[PDB]
Amino acid sequence: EAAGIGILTV
Amino acid sequence: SQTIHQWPATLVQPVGSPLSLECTVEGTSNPNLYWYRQAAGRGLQLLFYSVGIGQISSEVPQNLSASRPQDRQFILSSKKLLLSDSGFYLCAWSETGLGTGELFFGEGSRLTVLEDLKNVFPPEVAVFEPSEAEISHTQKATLVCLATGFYPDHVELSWWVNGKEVHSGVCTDPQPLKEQPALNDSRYALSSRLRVSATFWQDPRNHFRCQVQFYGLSENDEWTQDRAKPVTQIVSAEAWGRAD
Amino acid sequence: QEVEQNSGPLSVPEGAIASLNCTYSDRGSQSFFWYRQYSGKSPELIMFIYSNGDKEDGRFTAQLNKASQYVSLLIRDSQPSDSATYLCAVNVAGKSTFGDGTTLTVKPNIQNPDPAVYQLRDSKSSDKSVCLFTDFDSQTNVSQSKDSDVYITDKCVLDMRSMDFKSNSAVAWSNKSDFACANAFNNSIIPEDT
Amino acid sequence: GSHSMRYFFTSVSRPGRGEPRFIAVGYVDDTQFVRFDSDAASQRMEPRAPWIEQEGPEYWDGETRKVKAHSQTHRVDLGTLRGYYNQSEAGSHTVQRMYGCDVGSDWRFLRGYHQYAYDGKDYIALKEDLRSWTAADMAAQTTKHKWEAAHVAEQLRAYLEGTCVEWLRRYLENGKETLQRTDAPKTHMTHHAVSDHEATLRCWALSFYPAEITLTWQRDGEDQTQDTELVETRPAGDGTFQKWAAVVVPSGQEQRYTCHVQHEGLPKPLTLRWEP
Amino acid sequence: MIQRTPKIQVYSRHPAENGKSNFLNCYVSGFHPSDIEVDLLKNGERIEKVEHSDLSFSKDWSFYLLYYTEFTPTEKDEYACRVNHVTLSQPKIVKWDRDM
Repeated sequence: EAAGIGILTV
Repeated sequence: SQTIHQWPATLVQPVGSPLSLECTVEGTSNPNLYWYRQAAGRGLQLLFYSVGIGQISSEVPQNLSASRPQDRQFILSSKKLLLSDSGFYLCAWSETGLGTGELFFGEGSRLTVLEDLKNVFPPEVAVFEPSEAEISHTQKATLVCLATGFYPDHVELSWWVNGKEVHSGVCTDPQPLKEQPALNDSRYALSSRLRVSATFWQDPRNHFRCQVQFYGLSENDEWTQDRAKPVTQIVSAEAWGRAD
Repeated sequence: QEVEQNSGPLSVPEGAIASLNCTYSDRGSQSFFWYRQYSGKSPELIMFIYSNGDKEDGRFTAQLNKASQYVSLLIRDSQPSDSATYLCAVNVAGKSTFGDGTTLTVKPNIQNPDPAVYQLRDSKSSDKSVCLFTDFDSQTNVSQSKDSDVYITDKCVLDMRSMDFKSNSAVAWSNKSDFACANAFNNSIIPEDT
Repeated sequence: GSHSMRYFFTSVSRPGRGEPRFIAVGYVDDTQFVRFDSDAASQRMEPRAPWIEQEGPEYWDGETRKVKAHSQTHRVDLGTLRGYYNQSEAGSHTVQRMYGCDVGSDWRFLRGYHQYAYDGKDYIALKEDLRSWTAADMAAQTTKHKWEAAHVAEQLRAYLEGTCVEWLRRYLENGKETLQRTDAPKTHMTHHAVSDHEATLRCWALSFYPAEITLTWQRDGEDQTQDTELVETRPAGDGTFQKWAAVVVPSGQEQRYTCHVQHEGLPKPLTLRWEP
Repeated sequence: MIQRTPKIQVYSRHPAENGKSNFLNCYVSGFHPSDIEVDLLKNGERIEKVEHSDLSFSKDWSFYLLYYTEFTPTEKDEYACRVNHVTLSQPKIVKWDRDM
């Protein structure tokens, strides 16, 4: 189960 | 919306028509874009999603297509519609990536696919002015606007006084009513009441205007009845103040 | 089935606390939402939440219990303008999956009901007429007419009026012979004149 | 023992020929269980372990969506970063992201992590664990302020401490037949005299899982030895791992030196010496 | 930026038996950037059928791939891995050795 949240651009 | 805009707002088309909906976003970049659909009873079904320009995914077998020819331009289209295609289509975007996940929707595009345009009728509007009973009992005046015999079942009723639109003290039915419950292709009626003070109504210098926006046929849309083409139009009724 | 939410319509009296629930089956879900949708409008986000516990913003409180797969929205001091359909959403599998939504209706509290049935004439025609039953209390509920040739509408509540006054209304009309207003469905003591 | 699942993501720009190449892979302990590769025809997250093939398509459609999303954020970053570092369009650059969650024997949460790197170097990393970020430079400081403002740490925490651990438990349970397996090493020893006068003993360790192992040398008058040569643990290919330690000693005595092995597969530490 | 030359190991999966089937593995790690040319050699001659693991990396962000092919160890025959990478001035060859 990969991250569905907390993944934003730098 | 500031962030996202969608159009057209309301569409009444015959079976077999080609469809085209456009969506433009602004205030972000490389956004996740979504075409949701809200059919028979609320509940958004995802139809397409797009992580970036030129990238489209279809979430279900379908009679529609989407495209993203540009970063912030999103289109939904159909070569020819089926009755099944009626619904409230919603464009939406989410921050690049997998953030909190919140979506920002467009105003929304309501599509009605009719089997026979023969049944389409605009509304007739009448404004019924307050009775002298409630004015000398309640000391308040209620004007009642009435739209009737229109089909499809969507119209936007609004009140106007002296050129300015007014929300002040209005109540417009959330949804219309069939005039012939029996029939499936019955025509509909809707009512609205603007309530003002007695001294405001009695002043004959104030201009009251019930305005009903009807969404219906397009121009160039094929038509064969004797009567005028029942296209999208605004139908309205006025009123004036009476001291007595 | 995947996101499950009780259909409306739920009634709550003005000022009371409304509570809405939602359950989700996929434990993959990583964030949860509440959107509000008014008739005709597109949905509008009231709240989101991604951690067990409660989250408050104004009169709204979200509750998430990832153990029971339970998401809730509570509305403190409910107002008539809170009447809408509330969509529960679950961010799972890279998209937002939606419940079919729950419809809420906040009945207004009429401080002082002055129920009365008046008739009004068309501005362009003295002939055309309609009956307006108004200023009644929310305990009262209008009912559709049989031998449907005399149209009657469901009640309608006057939005953001002012003056410290707000009232219920229902209209009835007909293009039938035998004019006048005379319905035997609800509320006695109302005063129609002439 | 302790377990973990990690996700690794690598994106490489190819200015002039296509969009950045993206390769995502997932692990539980020392075993890879998923992959995604932008250059493959599939365009889907594919299975890479038997016990993961059981998951329904809703899972695959799901992980596929997510990974595309990671990929897309990386394509943007590559762009942003040329800008922060005033780099030309011509160069190829690499972005990398690694995150996951460790658990103890009790299958409870130990720690979480989420690190990011650019051109092979630490860019930003989530503290151990916190809401806190370590930022390598002026560029990484910008990202830090952006992510604090958006509460990226709070979102990641919900994942690492919540979802990540639960799906780790789910997989360890499903793939119990593999992931709980503990393969004890098979150990032989080879002898090679270096043109007489001296001699070396090579302490072999083959067919073991997991990769964590320790093999050491020691002598008669005292234990321990830093005059030893040991290669990094290597995969055999079949799912197990390989490693050996070599030490240089005089041709005389010979048996005087002994080699001890340590691994969770071994209940009691193995120790083998030389025999004619 | 950082480049990291690669470490190499060229070995057999099972203890090499003369005449029996086995796999020849060339393990390359610790390198960066990821683009790397690796060829397995048989008598110094190229081998067309070779496969490899997925690109993954370590704590220092260094890459590692496992190149392999199934081969039958003959007597006195020499297998070697040929590797090239930006960090190398020319391709480095590593001869295979049973028990190395």
